[PDB]
Order: sequence, then C-alpha cells, then structure tokens
Amino acid sequence: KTEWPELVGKSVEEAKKVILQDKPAAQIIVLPVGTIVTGEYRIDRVRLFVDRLDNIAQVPRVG
Amino acid sequence: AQSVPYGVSQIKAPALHSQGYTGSNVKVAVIDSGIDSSHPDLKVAGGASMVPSETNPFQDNNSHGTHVAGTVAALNNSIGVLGVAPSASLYAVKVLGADGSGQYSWIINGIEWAIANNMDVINMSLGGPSGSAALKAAVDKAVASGVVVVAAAGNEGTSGSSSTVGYPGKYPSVIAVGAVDSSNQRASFSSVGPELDVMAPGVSIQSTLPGNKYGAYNGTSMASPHVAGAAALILSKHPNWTNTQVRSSLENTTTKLGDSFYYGKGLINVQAAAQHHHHHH
Ligand SMILES: [Ca+2]
Ligand code: NA
Repeated sequence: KTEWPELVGKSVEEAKKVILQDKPAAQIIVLPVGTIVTGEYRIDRVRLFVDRLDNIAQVPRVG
Repeated sequence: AQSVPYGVSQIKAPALHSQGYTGSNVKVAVIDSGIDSSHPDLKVAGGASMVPSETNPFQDNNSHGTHVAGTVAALNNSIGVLGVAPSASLYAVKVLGADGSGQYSWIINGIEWAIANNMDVINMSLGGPSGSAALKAAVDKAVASGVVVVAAAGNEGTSGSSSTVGYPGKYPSVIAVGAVDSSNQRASFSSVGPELDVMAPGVSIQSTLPGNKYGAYNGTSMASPHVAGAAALILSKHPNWTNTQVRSSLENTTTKLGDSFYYGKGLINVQAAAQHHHHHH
C-alpha cells in the first residue's frame, strides 16, 4: 500500500495508527495543509497534511 | 579526486566546460531550506532567510537545499562532486524550515528578494498542489523582470488523464522539470501533465550534504537544478540572451523521449542549447 484515500477527513491520530500498521517503519511528518514542501522522493516517508482542526485534508501517500 | 555525477554528464554539461564556460558571473538563487556554506565543495556568495524562526540562510537544518545547491554549482576542484555550473554565484534564499515546509508568504518573500537582488536564475525544488494569486504574481513578476525561473514538476506520479504537476511549476511562466534515470526512463514518481516542460536526471543523484558529506537523493527536486545549472552555463556563454531566449534554447534542443504528457519535450541537452542554431537530437 502506498496511498490512503480512506484517511481523508479522519483525525491525524487515526491516520498515524493506520499508516504504521501498513508500513511500520514509516517516517511520518505532520504538516499544515496549504504549505509548500521540498520536492525530494523518500520511499520511507509519509507526510500527513492536516487542516486547522488536526484532521487529514489531503490523501496521504508515500514520498 | 573529484567525481562527475552521471547526471552532469547526461545533460552534456562537460561540453560547455571544455569550451571554457562554467556559469561565471551568473547569479543563481536556490530558494529552498538554506545552504551549508561551510561545505568545502560549495562557495556561497550571499543570501537571506525568510523563515521567522531560522534566521541564518547559511545553516541548512534539513539537508535538501545543500544537495540541490551542489547539483547547480558544486566547485571544480580535486574533491567531492562537480556541479553543472561550478563557477556560478550561488545564493542561499532560505524559505523552508528544518521540516522541509514553508508558508506561501515565505516563498513569495524569497522570490521578491531574488528579484530585488538581480538574480539571473531561480531554482525552486519545491511545490504544493494548489496555487495562489500572490504566488502566480511573484513568479510572473520575476519572469517579467528577466529572471529564468525553474521548478520541480512534483513527485505525484500518474492519476489517469489528470495533470499532477504542482505549483509553482504548473504556472506557464515557470519551467516545470520532471525526472528521468540514467537510461532516460521517466522515474515512476515523476509528475505528469501538459504543464511538464522538460526532463533531467532525478534518480540516485550524488551531491553535497551538510557537515562535509555527500549522498544520493531522488526526486524532481534533483532534476530541477540540472536545468537551473544549465541555464547558468548558457548565460555564461551568451550573457546578453534574455530569459525568454535561455528558456527556448533548452526547450528547442531536448532529446525527445516519449509522449509529452509523460516526458514533456524530453531530456535537456545544454551543449545543443548553447549553440546559436537549435534543433532536437
Ligand atoms: Ca568538486
Ligand atoms: Na510551467
């Protein structure tokens, strides 16, 4: 699994839990939705973009 | 001994170097996470930080801006790697913090600093899925002012028939760069869409890392500075060429690869770009 569209609109806590069940070595970083980020590809990373309520606002994906 | 990373050879930068052109006197802003100015294989000429809690642009707490800078301009000497434009005047314009992220206003402030400081080339190995009017205005202003603006296309892969190119790469005024490997195959993560302009090496790219290290990174972030460095080479050989002309020279002399949805115009070839008469090889 490399994308989690079912997590959009869930809490950041539930998203972390689910992603770590699928990918236990994932390096998860939480960032505000609508920020600009580096364009490098990291197969070990999952960025989670949250809204101001700490819910997932964009489909999480590896990279 | 110095090593020449494969990507520098693949875009034919050594042909410019042998003609005597290495980006001398061309000002290139790396708008990114900072650049480690203590690295012995980099020379940083200046810069500024737009990150409120990280005020030193010469401290790179992420590593990404340092790697991107080395692909643009790692020095020609007996150590480390060789950059595309090893004599370029390199500016660290820090708009991303340690975690790799920045507010739109920070990126815009960096672009404005670059314009006010007469940068010839901007590289933005960064992006996000949505634009803003203020972002579009800042890149459009830089281009209207004569700056060559290059950005990573993004690493969103495919999504049926939809474009996945991020901003600011997705704006017409910005050259959006996708990633190929050493066989000219598109990287599976490389963004796609009619906004993809050209490709450059973006798989297993060796470059400078903070604390006098080197390492191989992957991404359209790695592809973009091949093109920004190529723009500096071209301007060092043709110092009166406008940004319009540098951009067309790179577009008009690519080696065409597949369908333009996936490959844009193909792989840049800076040897061909820097001739007077342009055609694809
Ligand atoms: Ca070197
Ligand atoms: Na563009």
